[PDB]
Amino acid sequence: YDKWEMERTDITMKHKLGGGQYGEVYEGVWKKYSLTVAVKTLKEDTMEVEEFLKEAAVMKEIKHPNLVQLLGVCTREPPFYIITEFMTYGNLLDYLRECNRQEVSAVVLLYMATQISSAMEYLEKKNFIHRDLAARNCLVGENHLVKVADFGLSRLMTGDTYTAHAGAKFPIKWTAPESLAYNKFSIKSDVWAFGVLLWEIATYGMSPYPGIDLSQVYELLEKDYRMERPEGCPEKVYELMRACWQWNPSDRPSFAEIHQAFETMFQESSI
Ligand SMILES: CSc1cccc(Nc2ncc3cc(-c4c(Cl)cccc4Cl)c(=O)n(C)c3n2)c1
Repeated sequence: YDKWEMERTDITMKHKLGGGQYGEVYEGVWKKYSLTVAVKTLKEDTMEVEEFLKEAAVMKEIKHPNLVQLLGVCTREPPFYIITEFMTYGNLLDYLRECNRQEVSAVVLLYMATQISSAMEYLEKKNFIHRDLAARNCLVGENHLVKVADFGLSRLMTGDTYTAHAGAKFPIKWTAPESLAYNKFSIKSDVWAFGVLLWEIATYGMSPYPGIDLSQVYELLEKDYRMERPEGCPEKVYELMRACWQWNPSDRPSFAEIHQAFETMFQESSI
């Protein structure tokens, strides 16, 4: 018995989301509650069923106000379904790039970084690591509400470090040194990515290391190169941005600390 298992009939598929950049995800309707939802689907021919099922499973364990919420699943017979709440404003990257900056202001940017750090602190305590933390994987809802995508989560079964399947490709500009070097990800690797995410938020969606060819990024980081403080970015925040980019992962702060710092900046800023 699985309280989550539901009827594939209850849902009404509509169209694809994010132009496919997230896979087989569509906007749907849950007839019963006339609720608009998000539906991840698995195709006919795939060796994904194993992974697809684990994602769903993981999602039944996580519950945080800033992590996308699972509503139900259809995993008995194909096509498989993972049903989640619907985020009306898409991903945080597009949101920042199109938003009105008089509305989505400094306090708002601060507020969004707090929410994301809040979710990461939850994941950190829960012993999970996120394999793709970036603005493009943060969803936005009304009132600058931000939730981190639950897809791409791995649970640390033993160590505090997760090794990815040898020969896996990850976003260079968001990947911590140790990950690019040895395919090893810890929560500290997420801290690094979070620091990059901060940079995206502070630049209203600019591409990280703009103009710098990928083949050079790792070396530049070795030689101690880091992105400069974005125009308008308060020093306190850049200082935290820089701490997230310590070369040694153990020198990087914990999400508990980062969250704490933001909760404070956010609060004293709203005064
Ligand atoms: C600009 S319009 C636009 C464009 C893209 C996206 C959205 N909204 C949205 N809302 C909710 C989701 C939920 C998921 C999801 C699912 Cl279906 C299963 C497991 C984990 C996650 Cl995070 C998802 O992948 N995506 C892309 C979602 N997207 C709106």
